[PDB]
Amino acid sequence: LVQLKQSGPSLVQPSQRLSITCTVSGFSLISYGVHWVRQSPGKGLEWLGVIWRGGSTDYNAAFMSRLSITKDNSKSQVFFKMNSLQADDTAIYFCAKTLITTGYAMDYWGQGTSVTVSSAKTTPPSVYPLAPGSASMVTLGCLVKGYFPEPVTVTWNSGSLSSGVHTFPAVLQSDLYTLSSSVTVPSSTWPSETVTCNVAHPASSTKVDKKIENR
Amino acid sequence: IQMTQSSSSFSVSLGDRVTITCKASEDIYNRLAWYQQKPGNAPRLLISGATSLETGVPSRFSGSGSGKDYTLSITSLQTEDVATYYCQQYWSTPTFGGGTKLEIKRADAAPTVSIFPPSSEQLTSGGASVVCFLNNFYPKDINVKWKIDGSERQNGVLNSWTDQDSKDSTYSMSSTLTLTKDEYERHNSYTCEATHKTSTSPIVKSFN
Amino acid sequence: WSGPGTTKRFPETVLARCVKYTEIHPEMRHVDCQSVWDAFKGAFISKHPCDITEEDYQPLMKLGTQTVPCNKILLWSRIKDLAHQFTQVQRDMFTLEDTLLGYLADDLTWCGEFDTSKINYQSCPDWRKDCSNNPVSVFWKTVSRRFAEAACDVVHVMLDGSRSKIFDKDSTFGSVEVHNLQPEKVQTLEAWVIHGGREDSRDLCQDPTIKELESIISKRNIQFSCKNIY
Repeated sequence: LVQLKQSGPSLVQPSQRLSITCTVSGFSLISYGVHWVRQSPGKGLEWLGVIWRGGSTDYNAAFMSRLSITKDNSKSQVFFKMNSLQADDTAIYFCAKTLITTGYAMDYWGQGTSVTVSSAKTTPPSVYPLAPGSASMVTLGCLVKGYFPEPVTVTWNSGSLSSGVHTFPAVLQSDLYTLSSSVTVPSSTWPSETVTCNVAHPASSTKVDKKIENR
Repeated sequence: IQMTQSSSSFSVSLGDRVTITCKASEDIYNRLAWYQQKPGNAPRLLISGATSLETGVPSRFSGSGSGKDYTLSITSLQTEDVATYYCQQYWSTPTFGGGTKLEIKRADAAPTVSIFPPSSEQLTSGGASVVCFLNNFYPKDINVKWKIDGSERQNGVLNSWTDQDSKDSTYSMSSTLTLTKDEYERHNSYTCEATHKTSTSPIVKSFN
Repeated sequence: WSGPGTTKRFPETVLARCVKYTEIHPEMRHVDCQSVWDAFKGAFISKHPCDITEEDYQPLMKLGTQTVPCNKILLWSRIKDLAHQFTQVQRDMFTLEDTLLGYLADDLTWCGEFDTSKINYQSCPDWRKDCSNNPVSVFWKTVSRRFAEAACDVVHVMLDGSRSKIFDKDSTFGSVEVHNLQPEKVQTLEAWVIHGGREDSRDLCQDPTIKELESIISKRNIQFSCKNIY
């Protein structure tokens, strides 16, 4: 069962080295080739380069300057490395199994790694509760404000409800993200019940819970 | 050599028979692949060399096209077949297509409009944000309007939408007015109002 | 001559073959079994069996002209006996010897002389040992050069995973067919390396001959899928 599992940075300072590490399972690098594509919201999808089964490499006209794909067959992993980064080098970077020995259609893709290129220390979010004004159903939500960088994981009741609960896209004002989570129920099941809010900021190695009270 | 998918968004109802286009600067002699990306996940190989399918991929899917103009097609569209649809050429150095997003045609819906006040623990620190959700609706196109004691504010408000839910096949959104506490409590009633097309009248929620 | 001579009742069998091939394959029928035989025969009687050219078969090509499932093709590697052996091959693909001409000359050896003008049933040139341009060697280069120019999509090939040189660059396949695959037409060469025995585990997709083919094919703009089997 083919898997291509990356890992590395995610947050990287302008004009540094980006260095991702694709690591493959249920196949071998002497048999198939490995492509790298990145996706930025602005440019859509772009082909960066390729490290063949052979070992040879072909690079995109543009990045052949700062690019360096390379692999370690014994441990089945491929090494992306890009130099003098920048603002727009922000994107998700994927790997992919060449379908057949040597071809371009790629069957099994990597999870991708969201990379953000910025100077801007890591900010824990501040998590504010959200309850209807003291003075038919009932809907709630959390407010995760001011953190760096992406991403953040919000859960409810340590990990309970999920129906019609729809957590929102983060937004960026002056290098701090902000977002909110929603959640709906019947007038009945609150406030009698518990409605804890569970937020994790993996980058600042922090997690936090915040239950919604009343007014 | 450049890939231009034309149509960028589409909506057609379930069981409907959908079709997409790709065209290249020059003849790519069938060096072409379709990929199906469901957001929040890595893209999927569907079709290679213009028409050759792939395991797992349902028999519903059609690979066609020739010369410069290629084509994806589903027979009787299903549910979990919603995503942006990308096209790759590999006759020279690989290039892809803009993208072509798919949206169901759901039964029309009106929003579920909220409007929470600031959290004590937030103000005690300095600021006071004012949240106004709108989970679950359709069509996507909406409008939200803010008011303070009657006068209008379109500065400092930050919205955020979601993608069409892979369940209730409806959208969602948030407006968020961010003030200092001072600048905050120099005002009493805070109105936010969603101007949709379900009722010709703009639904409101407001407090103090 | 060091090779075996023309197979007995040769002209008699080359006709009966053409007869049968035109019953079975009715969308032929229009063919003049004699004029075909006459064209074949004229390519190499009177000619010295080390001096035959692809032109001499021009006569008979014209009459052999055919149409093929270009996307279901399996190219000529010397080894037609090893391969006809997988129900996957015979069934799902188009050997050069399901074509007409291929059909006629499969398993036959033939040559004439020139100081007369009569077939030689005693001995014939051995491509390796004697001259390399015997009628048979050249017949096959001729008809397969066509086969290769006709292939589209995925084109296959089968190699001996026993031969010392799995992919031989001078083989009819290496030297004729490979350079006549058009990339504007063919997406991929899928090669099947055939292990000479179970027991012989061993990814032959590794062997350098194979790799020289990976490499060559790619300078042509065609993609390469390699595979092992038994």
